[PDB]
Amino acid sequence: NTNGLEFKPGDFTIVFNNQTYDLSKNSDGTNFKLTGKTEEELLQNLANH
Amino acid sequence: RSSILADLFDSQVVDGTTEDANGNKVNTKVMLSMQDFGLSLNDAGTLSFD
Repeated sequence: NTNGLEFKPGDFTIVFNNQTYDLSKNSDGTNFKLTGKTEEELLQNLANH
Repeated sequence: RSSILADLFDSQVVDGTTEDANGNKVNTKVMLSMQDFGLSLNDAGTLSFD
């Protein structure tokens, strides 16, 4: 659980339904620190996210 | 006729929070007219009731 992607607030947001949500945030608002061992096993974690 | 209008738009202010563009969750102060309470005026000078 040492390394990971330290999600950046504000600097990453997406729109659909013309609704903007920041996804560096989690729904609680946490810039997440996704521990992914490999690119795609992190990518499934994105599916988990 | 106008005096009625001036009489109509004195109001009291409330606090708020809002989104603007980017998940930008702001905190807000605002003034409340009956329209804000819900009662919306048209350019036709008549009032709707939500």
